[PDB]
Amino acid sequence: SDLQQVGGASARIQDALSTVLQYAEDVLSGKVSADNTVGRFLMSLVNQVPKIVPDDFETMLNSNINDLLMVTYLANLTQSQIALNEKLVNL
Amino acid sequence: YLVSAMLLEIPYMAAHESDARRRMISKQFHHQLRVGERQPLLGPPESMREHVVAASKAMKMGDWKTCHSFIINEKMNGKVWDLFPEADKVRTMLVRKIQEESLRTYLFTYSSVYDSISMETLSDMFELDLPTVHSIISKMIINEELMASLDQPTQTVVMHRTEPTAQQNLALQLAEKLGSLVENNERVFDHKQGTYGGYFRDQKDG
Amino acid sequence: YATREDAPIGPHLQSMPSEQIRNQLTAMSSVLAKALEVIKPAHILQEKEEQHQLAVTAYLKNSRKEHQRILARRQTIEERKERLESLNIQREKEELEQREAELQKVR
Amino acid sequence: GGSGDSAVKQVQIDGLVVLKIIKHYQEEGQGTEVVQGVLLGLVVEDRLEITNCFPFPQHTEDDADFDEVQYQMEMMRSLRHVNIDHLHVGWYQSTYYGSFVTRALLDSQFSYQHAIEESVVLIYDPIKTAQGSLSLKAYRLTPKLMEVCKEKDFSPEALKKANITFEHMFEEVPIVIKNSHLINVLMWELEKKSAVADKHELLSLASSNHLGKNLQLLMDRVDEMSQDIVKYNTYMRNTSKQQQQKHQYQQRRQQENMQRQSRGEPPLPEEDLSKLFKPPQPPARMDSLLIAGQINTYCQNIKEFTAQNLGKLFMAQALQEYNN
Amino acid sequence: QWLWDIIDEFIYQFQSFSQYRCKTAKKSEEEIDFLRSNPKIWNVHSVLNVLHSLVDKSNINRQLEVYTSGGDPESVAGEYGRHSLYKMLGYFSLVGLLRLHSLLGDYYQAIKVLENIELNKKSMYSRVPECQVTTYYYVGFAYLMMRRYQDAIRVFANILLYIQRTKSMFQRTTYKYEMINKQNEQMHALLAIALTMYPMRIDESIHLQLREKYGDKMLRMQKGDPQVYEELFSYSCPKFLSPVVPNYDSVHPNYHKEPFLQQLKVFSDEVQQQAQLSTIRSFLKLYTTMPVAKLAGFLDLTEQEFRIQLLVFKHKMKNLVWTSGISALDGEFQSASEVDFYIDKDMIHIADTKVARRYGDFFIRQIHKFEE
Amino acid sequence: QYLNAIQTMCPHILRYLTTAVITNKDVRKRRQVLKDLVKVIQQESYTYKDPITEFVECLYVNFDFDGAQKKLRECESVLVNDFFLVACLEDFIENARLFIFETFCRIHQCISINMLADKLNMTPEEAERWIVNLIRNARLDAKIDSKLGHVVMGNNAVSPYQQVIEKTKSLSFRSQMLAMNIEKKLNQNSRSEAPNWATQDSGFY
Amino acid sequence: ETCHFQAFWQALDENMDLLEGITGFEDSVRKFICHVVGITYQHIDRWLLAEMLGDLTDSQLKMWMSKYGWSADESGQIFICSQEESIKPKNIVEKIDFDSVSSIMAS
Repeated sequence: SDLQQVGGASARIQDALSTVLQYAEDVLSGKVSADNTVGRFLMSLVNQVPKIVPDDFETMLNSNINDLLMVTYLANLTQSQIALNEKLVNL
Repeated sequence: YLVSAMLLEIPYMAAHESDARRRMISKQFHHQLRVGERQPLLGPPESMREHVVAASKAMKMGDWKTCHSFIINEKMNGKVWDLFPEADKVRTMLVRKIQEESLRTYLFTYSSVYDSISMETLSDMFELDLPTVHSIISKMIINEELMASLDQPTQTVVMHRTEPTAQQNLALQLAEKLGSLVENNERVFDHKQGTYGGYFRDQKDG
Repeated sequence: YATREDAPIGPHLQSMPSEQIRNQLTAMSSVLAKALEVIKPAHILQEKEEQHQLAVTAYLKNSRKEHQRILARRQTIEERKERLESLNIQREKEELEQREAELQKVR
Repeated sequence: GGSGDSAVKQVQIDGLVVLKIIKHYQEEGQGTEVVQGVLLGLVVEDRLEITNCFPFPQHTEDDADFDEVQYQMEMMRSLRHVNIDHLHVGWYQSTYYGSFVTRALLDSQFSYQHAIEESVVLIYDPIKTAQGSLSLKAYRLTPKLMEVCKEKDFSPEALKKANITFEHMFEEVPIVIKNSHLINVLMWELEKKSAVADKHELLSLASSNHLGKNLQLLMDRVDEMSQDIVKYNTYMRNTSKQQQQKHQYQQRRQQENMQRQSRGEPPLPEEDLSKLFKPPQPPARMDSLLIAGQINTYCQNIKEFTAQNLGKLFMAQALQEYNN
Repeated sequence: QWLWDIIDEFIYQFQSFSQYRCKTAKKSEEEIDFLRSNPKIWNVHSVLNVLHSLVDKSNINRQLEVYTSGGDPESVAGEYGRHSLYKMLGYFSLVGLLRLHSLLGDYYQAIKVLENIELNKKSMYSRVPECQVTTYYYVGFAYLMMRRYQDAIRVFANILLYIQRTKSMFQRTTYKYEMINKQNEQMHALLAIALTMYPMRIDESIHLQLREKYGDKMLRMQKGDPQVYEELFSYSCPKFLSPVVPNYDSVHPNYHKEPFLQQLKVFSDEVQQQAQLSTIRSFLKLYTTMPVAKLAGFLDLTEQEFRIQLLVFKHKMKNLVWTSGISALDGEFQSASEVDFYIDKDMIHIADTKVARRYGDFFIRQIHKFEE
Repeated sequence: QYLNAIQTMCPHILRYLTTAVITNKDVRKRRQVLKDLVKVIQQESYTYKDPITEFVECLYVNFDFDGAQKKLRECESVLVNDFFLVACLEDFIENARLFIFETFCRIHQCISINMLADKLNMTPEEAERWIVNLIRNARLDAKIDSKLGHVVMGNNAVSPYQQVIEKTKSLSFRSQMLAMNIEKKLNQNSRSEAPNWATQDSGFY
Repeated sequence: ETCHFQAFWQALDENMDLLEGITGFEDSVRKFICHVVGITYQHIDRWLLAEMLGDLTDSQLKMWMSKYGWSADESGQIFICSQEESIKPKNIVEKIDFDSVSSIMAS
């Protein structure tokens, strides 16, 4: 959870820096600094996270979460039955 | 006896590899297989028992052609098959039964990898007649042994991608074991509630 | 996505995987892939870290003062901890004698 | 006062300890649980402070075999000469499969805890549990079992110490929340090795990326937990089965035989009547599952609760990240 | 004589207490405060309210269903017995909701229902599961009467589930434990007949022991037999009204079957054409937009010659159970096939399962309390 | 006793038994009885064979639909020339066609209406109406694509979750009964620890 | 209730002056006819909508035409509702319940 909440912090300090790299051009001139340096970093970044953008992706992504959630659910189902057999023996 | 056990137990062991309740059909075949699997060096088979154990390993891999060469060699012919008054009828029947049940062990073992299969390629791969192949697959589907649908215009078998993952199989085996633990806790609860049962049943039913 | 495609426990070929999405991919990518962009180019980071440097200098500066006291205090802890804590675990193990010879006196 | 029960405080494990643990990280004892070292410390403010460890190696070829204590004696003198003293107040086995307190680890602990009651037993759990939660699992043994000391035998003192009903979901202490005061030097290295030599910092941090993408982490966790836990579940069920049958199902038959006698013969015994109930081994409450096994129900719920969590995080991140 | 020695001594003791109810609740603070202190259970004080809900209703139902003329029972109770207790200021406890839901029960048997609005509005105090399950009992029945089949069927599901986290324990559903089982079973069975090609929520509500028998009932009802119209309606009547006691069955007194003419024949009109709505939907809607092949295939299926196939077809689309359009030039029938949803059970279970863990972990820590 | 007499002395009576099962008016009785009929026909297939028994064997043992359809045409000649079966001809052919079709629809996900029209000796439009009636009567989840001339059967894949729910439904009810019985037993034990002294004080007023 | 509107206006006896004596009753039932027309028709024929409302003339139908904004279409039906506007499905779309489920599974 600390790796999570410094996660979006990176994206926030990214939002700070990409502003400054845009703003360099906005004021007078600049942005060599992101012409094809950070411009190539960011194309790579969006080719990683998220993936490409159809809606077949979105449904497969959902079906994967529905599977992961069903597995995470089944882990709590097993916690419940780890309990119930542990309990009747104690009775 | 061992060939009759091989043809019954290997399709059953392939289909039920995932199940916790392994019902051994032959205790003697399971003993002989465990003796052959305990030899650290397995040579080419010389004994009639080693040939049927080598054929049983090939038949779990779905290769009927190495199964056939271990069961129908010159050594096994002169030792077993030439003792029959009709050697060639029992040979052709046994080849056909190795093809028919190796198609089943192949389907049970490799279903997980196939999205669709044509009956034409199964006819060519197993050297079996298309009506026989269709009748076997139809019977596996009717027995709930194979999670597949049969497309009649294309003669393709389309698998249902409903096969449980190794984690889903461990969860299914755990659900069966939890059901068995509940069934046994209920039995123990009845034996406890039955008391101590000795003092409260002697005043209702003259 | 499964390891059925990948060959599950061993390649036999040159590593050329295409990109696939698995649990904690988009999570930990968004953590670090965005981090790197703010590390490698940046006019905002290095100043902050040069002032983090200054808070790091400050802590060693506070430390060298405390180190000089820990040179007195932990010296007095270290030497005594050889005696006292040994004498304590002595009495832990010597109690088993006191358990034994006392209980013998009962009967 | 967060301090522990009746001889000891909490524990604090100084960072230079845990550095020395991750040096013998998870090898020299991978598939075998090997006690990888003793935790040497001292009593500090509201806690112990493990300030140094030295590792205990063994004959690890592919099985573990205990060796001469010529190692430990010479090495605890080696500590004593430059540093403090032999002050072993615990121990750490990392080791094998996300945090699990085995019956053997409970027994080795029982010998350790009764001898020196200033103790915890650490279980240092790195990336193997998918890292994951409770990387440092402390756990000391209930002083109740150090008062109903040895031994939990199968029929007497299984039942009797089950009826005393000492804890087996027993409390585990927190380990860090504070300045250890050897933060000092390693603080000074942070400014050096960040920005202007962030090679080895970024190397460690980008380990995260490949904790997600590749081969079957949560999958393999849930796989090993599909096998580990069903093993334990089946064991309790067939253990409970046979004992509950000796408890009730056998009483059922023999008391219905006691019917036939008519519960008394006046001229002579009553041999048959006497020789009903003649002991089977469990009369009630087989203890080593009820205590030590149940410490691992707790650990199996923990592994499940661990493997779940990082899943929960992805199920937020995945949906959300693509939602833009 | 022993019959009406018991009956008359209930009412006369309730008419006694009715004055004490009105006297204590409104104004005498110190008498209420004195009653808070002395016992270890305020359960004795509260039970007597809705204890007299169902016992008084029994005794008044007897007097109702014995005297059918020169009505003494129904205006005495309606004016004095009910409204005096409820309309004026509530007692400060759950007693305010108890007297409310006692009144809601009394109001339910009478077929005058429209103030279900303001009874919910005066349920200001928090919905304890005790009061909440008994609210949804009647509120679902109110929706069943409103011809809101899709709403009422959900409301019956939760109250039959037995993971509304009931624990009872000390006699707050006593001697009618399985009435809550069989009435929710029965009234849900009627709603399934009307609509269902939607839920796919009947899995949660009713267990497979009963789903199997009630499943085939609906099919046998709508498709091929009016037999199920009889046996369903037999079981439905004691549960629809809830007449707590039927009077002594004998031919020498009449007196009882005369109220049961109205009571029963009132519910005849309900299930009559609402059932015949079902068979129209029963035939699965095979092709969503029907050309000449399927429209004639369905008009061969509706009724035969000649006279008046189209009329009857277009009468029945109106009701609620079709949405469609006619085209003139094409001659085409285009229609709406709507479906429900697969899994809604798992995510509702994720807390329910954790209650099996919870009260597991808790109850053994109450045993771990005692034998330690 | 009568089944043993048929199997031992008069296996030719299986013709009349098979015809009586196929021509039965109750569709539920017909489906239930057919499973036991098929076992008896298969046991006697070495002693007795005719087009009527072989029709059932082809359809329910061999799943040979083309053999079963050929045997159905041969059955018409047998039924017309049998003294006892002549009155059952129409009822037999109609119900036998329904059985071929119901079995075909359970195995095949996609069925050509044209192949069906040829097998029924009907026009494609009459075959389509006959399929709609069969789907209604059998409660099959099927979609007719009249433009493509195909009947697509719905995948009644019983979800693995639904099989788990059915197997665990008895376990959940047993667990809930066990929990209620434990809770009743605990509440009976806790009520026995209430000390009897508290009932004495109410005697003074 | 069974919505046999054709049979309703046939069934009427016109010698019962009480049914004339209820003010706005003759139009109220017509307004309920057209109310359910809007819920379950996408179009209706000009002759058809007339007959349901008691065999209306061309001029009488102008009121009912104008009432819900309905108007003529080519050859020659009266528009009632758009096809997508009538149906209103609320079917399969859920499994978006992530937020609550993770809020309860938070600890």
